[PDB]
Amino acid sequence: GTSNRDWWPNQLDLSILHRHSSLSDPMGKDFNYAQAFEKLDLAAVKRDLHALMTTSQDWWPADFGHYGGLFIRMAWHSAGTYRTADGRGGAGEGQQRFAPLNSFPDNANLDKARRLLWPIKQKYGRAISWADLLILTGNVALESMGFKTFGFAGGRADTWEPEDVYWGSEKIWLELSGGPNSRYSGDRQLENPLAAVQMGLIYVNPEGPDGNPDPVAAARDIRDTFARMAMNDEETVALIAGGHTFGKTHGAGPASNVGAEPEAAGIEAQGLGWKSAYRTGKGADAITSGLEVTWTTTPTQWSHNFFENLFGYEWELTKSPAGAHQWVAKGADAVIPDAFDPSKKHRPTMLTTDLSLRFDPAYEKISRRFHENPEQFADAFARAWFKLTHRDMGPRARYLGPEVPAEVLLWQDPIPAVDHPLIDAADAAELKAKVLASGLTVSQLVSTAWAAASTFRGSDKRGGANGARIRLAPQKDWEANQPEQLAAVLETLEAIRTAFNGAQRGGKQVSLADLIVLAGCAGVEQAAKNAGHAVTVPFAPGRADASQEQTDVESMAVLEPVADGFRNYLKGKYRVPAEVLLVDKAQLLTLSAPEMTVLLGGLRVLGANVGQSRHGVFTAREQALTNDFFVNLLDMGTEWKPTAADADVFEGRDRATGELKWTGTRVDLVFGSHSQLRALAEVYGSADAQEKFVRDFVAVWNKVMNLDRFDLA
Amino acid sequence: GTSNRDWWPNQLDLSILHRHSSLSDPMGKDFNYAQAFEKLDLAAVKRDLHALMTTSQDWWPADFGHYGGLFIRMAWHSAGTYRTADGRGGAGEGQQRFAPLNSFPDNANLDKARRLLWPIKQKYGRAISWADLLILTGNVALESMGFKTFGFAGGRADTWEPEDVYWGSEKIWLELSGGPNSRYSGDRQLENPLAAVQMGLIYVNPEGPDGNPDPVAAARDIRDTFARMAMNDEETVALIAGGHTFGKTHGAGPASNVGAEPEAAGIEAQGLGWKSAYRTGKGADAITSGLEVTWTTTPTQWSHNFFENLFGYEWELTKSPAGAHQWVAKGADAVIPDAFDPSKKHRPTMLTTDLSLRFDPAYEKISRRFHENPEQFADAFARAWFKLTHRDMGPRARYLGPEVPAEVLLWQDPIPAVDHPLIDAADAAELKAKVLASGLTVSQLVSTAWAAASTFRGSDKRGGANGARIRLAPQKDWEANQPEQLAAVLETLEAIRTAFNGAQRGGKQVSLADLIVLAGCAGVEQAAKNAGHAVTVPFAPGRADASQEQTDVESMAVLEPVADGFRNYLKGKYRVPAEVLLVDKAQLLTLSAPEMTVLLGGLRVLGANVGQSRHGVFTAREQALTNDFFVNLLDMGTEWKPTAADADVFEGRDRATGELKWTGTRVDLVFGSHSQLRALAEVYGSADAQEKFVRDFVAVWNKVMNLDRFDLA
Ligand code: HEM
Ligand code: HEM
Ligand SMILES: [Cl-]
Ligand SMILES: [Cl-]
Ligand code: NA
Ligand code: NA
Repeated sequence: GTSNRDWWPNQLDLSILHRHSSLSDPMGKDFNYAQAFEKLDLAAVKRDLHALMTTSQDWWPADFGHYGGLFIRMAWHSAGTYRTADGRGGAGEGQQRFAPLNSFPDNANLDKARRLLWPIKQKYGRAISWADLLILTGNVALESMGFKTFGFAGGRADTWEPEDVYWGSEKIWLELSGGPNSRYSGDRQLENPLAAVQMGLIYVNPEGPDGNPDPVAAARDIRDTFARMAMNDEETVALIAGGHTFGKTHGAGPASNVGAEPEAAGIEAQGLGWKSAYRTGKGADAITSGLEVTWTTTPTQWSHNFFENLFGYEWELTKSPAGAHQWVAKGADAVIPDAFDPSKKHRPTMLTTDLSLRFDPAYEKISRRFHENPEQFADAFARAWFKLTHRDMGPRARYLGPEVPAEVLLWQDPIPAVDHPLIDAADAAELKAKVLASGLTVSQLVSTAWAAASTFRGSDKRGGANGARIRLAPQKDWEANQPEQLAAVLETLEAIRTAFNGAQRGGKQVSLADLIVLAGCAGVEQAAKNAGHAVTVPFAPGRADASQEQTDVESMAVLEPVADGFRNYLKGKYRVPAEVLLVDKAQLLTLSAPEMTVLLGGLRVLGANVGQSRHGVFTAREQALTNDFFVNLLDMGTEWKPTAADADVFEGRDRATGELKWTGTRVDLVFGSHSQLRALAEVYGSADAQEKFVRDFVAVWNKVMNLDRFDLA
Repeated sequence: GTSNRDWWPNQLDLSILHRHSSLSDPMGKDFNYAQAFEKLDLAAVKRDLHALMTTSQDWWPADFGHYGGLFIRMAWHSAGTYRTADGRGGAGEGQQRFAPLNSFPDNANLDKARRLLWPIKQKYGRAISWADLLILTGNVALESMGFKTFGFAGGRADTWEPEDVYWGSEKIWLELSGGPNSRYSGDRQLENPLAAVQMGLIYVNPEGPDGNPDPVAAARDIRDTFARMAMNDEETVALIAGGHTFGKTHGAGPASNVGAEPEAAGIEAQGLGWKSAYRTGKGADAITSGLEVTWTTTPTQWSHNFFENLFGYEWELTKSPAGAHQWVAKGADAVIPDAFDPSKKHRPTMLTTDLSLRFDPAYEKISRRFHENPEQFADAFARAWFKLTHRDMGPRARYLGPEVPAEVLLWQDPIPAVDHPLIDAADAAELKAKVLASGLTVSQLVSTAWAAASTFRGSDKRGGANGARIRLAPQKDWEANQPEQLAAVLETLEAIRTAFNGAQRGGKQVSLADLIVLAGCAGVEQAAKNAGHAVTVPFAPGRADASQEQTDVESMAVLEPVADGFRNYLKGKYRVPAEVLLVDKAQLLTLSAPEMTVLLGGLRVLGANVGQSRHGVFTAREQALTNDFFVNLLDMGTEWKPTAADADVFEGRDRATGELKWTGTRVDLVFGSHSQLRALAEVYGSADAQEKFVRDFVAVWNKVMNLDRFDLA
């Protein structure tokens, strides 16, 4: 069946904005997962998980009689797809159970892990999501094997279809670099937003870069991919060495024995994959990665044996039974237990990427300190495990249950608690009047609030206007934010704030985070008034102001908009066309297509463009809230052509006289070109639509202002 | 970006069930198009359309000063995609304005026609849909040119995204038959459900079959495609000769001058396509099809000149200026006006497919009758034009506005008016109890109601339980409907009906159509009670009983289910896997994936399978409404293998003992295989889900019972 994608493989895809509809969700429209989880008997679920660790099933027998290592790897892979560049991937949506991640080669035999958890899932039902279950099982695995975790939060609601993530352009699983769709260029530079080295891997290749078994060069890949997953050197060494304290790899025979991944398997496989023709196909004969390495002398117990082995032996290159590159300890005795036969022992072995922890000079120093101070190792691994498994959960207000750690961590982008009465409706009216009397213009107020609120992304629930981080480094210096203009607005608003707060009694005060938002609302109200409409814009107080010391400047950098079609902004020239970047931004903002459309058309006429660009400003009454963008965009009286100087800027001329009427970018004109977007533009550009336009605009403005308001959930 | 469809091009596609979400719709949740249309000033719209017909725009000048022919072609193409096999295509959703139809080669330059209508669309806004406007425009064209139409109904609500239709498997536009993805086999047999001869055409190739200019052979393609669009010989001749009374074709120069179709064009083209480098690119220089034929001596006026020319000349094969095969009148004078130069005239010309109407012996008889009796022609054309443009609109109850024809036509599948009081809630209770006391079983009651209601398809809004056509030919003899079993049920129900109606006063009576549905309701309630659960299944009376004489048996044939996964039924062996046919059925029933899942699981355990097959009956308490299908399907204690006899039937055996527990088809086991459907099955298979399962099952049962109830809209 030939599809629209087949005919026009480069037209824009809007289906990403309409995922996760109430249509595909089996739960009712009023289901609230937080409320269900809060009633779960978490202690009961943990008991069951503890029992499961040593209840071996014959269809995938437990190594050493204990599933703990398999489960830790399942949890680490669940979390391990996370990229800081867009916040996509991670454990927070349980996406390991859907395509493509359920069939990524690095996720081989994790299908067995998840199927082992079905009886507990079934027993507790909607009160524990798959997403939370995958992480909780990893924690219980650690605890059962003697490692005290730092804590656990529930609240990851399940999702019901695949997320649309760009995992790369390669058309071959595991393709090495330099191909027609290479994710590398230059001096081993990984393309943004990717955080893994090959299609179908979590982070790096365990044999070494493109399969070359050089621990030093592997270390560079480890550092880069881990930093693109929000982890620094200390955290990276702690996580790899901590994880490889447990369990083993699987490579008992040639890989050619392993059959189709789950999404390719026959219907009789009932959702499992990688069926192996090698001997019994499981247990002692398992093939997962193709490597055959067991790290410690007690693989089912927390120990300090990883760094004792790493440093206590010299290492020789060898091959696994499947032909993969790995390392064996020179002159060692057979001290490592076999997973199934008590009469067999094995020499210590390591992966290339484990040896990175010793032969990279920066890692070596941390590794040595961990070897000499095992309590430092344990603490670091516990903290890092918590961060790994919660990094995509968003503000601490979303954390549920009795095991949430009290300690506030910097990577959580913490917001102080509010400890004073909030402003009421009369106070809001008084503050809006002050803002409008100060001389701040509609353009300035809308631009500033937009800048503050639109850093939110629903992928990891970072960003938004709570915190007033727009006043701090680095947001106050971002080019998209117009630093000089922004400074002048913030000085004015800070003076309003100070004057209001200083006149109060009874502890009442307004945050700058709330005032920025409130001021934007006043601009929208004033713009409606300019167009002859009496409109009230909803506002919810309660934001607090974070400090600079609570704002990690390096972690904030990934939130910088380098493309923001809602302000007609593009920081540089990119290979991806700007309308694709607009839809990507709309997805991160949680906007539907109708919402994106109404929002952009209104922001254009309110003066929200960076630099006051006239691109897309299709009105003679700027700063008035009208549907003029749509009416003028769709006027067949205007003909459009790309300019000679710049093919991504277009001129709109009167068709009869040739006179220049407007200019526009690709983001502006896509609304008059794409057949679905133009159908939406036509509704808002119709003669019966002015009031609809206004009311839909206020709704989506308010939505954006509230995106991070999990304190009101 | 590599997608799941790239990796697993044969996995099942569920996204067709989640189109049309509230996410993609710009109108509010409460928007009701019928209420908007009912207050449209339809007379004022028509006056504006009438003025438009002779108001030429210089960016697409009007032929002969009149856009009427262009607009008739536009309307005919909007309607002309309809296929009776699945009811897909047609004018009823305005899909001409979306991909791919907006860019079908046969739709070339209808982008200009739609653009001409934007000022009118814009003026009347949400009170006239694009879908309705396209048809209305063709009617006003006809009327302005002196043709009396049969009438017009509004009510086609706009849609906001492309429908997923299988248009064929060819990967090249207009590919000739016989290629690697040929839609023909055997002796020129077109594959179901297609109704056109080449990818990107409406019906046939105007040059002749695969370009061979033989009118006799062309006639065969015309008859077959038009029959597959629900038109017979009389209607086919009336429509082709009627349409070609007006306007002209466009082929002024070589086709290589014409550029990209709209979906491929640059963003500056603002939704238009086919831009032509030939001279002025428009008007006198237009190229659309590549043919250059003008049929009559008055192309802007209704006449009987088409048949006067067809029969009053002999015809010679020639070529257009673009090199296409066409025909010219031997020895003729230049009597046809030129479209732009009043000093030029032309000889009469014809397409190959026009000459079919004289050289096919069956068409020739009708064409001669039309020639000698042009009043017969006019009436046939007007009726056929109404049918063409309304054939996918559904029951007459959906027809809106002041020009609906009063005449009831057989093709409407008409439902008699109800002229008596309806049963009330207490009557419904009395009838349910009588049904249950008669000895009819849950299985019989469920199966019969299912059979009656599930003929509905949302593609053309035909079928459903209204009418009680299950008791008539041909439904009563369809194999899926289990004719002998069905006859026994209907006799019992008819006795109940007769007794209840004979005891009433005041004219109150119950239809058999209502009673069939009510009796199914009683079966579902009794199945719930069998499982220990008291529920009331909603029921809405007001169906009426149609007669045999009001039922076209040949038109009803396309509604026969040859595949119905909800009854585990496949009439024969098909190339398309059965799970794909289940999702197709679910789409036609308007079901989401969750709805499909719950419904199937419940039908399995109620005894709804055809023939009482045990396939998928994963319960030891058949006729009790439980979630046993899901609990048993998902139990990892059971291992599944295809049988030796039949690779599409699977045995579920105890994993430890080998004992046979169940048998299943592909339709049953896809719910334990596909990663999205398994996620759904897991919710209903959970230990907390019994209440949920029952409530969702009752809800989707009731939805199916009401699919054709546009009297309650
Ligand atoms: C450079 C990063 C890493 C690389 C290249 C890597 C590589 C791998 C490979 C190849 C296996 C074998 C899979 C198989 O054949 O069964 C594996 C196993 C495992 N990894 Fe890692 N790993 C990395 C980081 C992590 C991290 C951060 C953790 C957890 C904190 C982790 C925990 C585990 C555990 C517990 C196992 C054993 C699984 C079993 O017992 O079944 N590893 N690792
Ligand atoms: C065998 C069936 C048919 C064939 C192969 C066919 C073919 C065509 C072609 C090739 C053109 C010229 C396109 C262009 O170059 O502009 C066209 C024009 C047109 N056809 Fe048909 N047609 C068929 C049936 C119909 C039917 C059923 C109607 C309406 C009742 C219709 C009404 C029109 C009109 C009015 C035009 C003139 C358009 C203009 O003036 O711009 N045709 N036909
Ligand atoms: Cl994701
Ligand atoms: Cl359709
Ligand atoms: Na994420
Ligand atoms: Na249809």
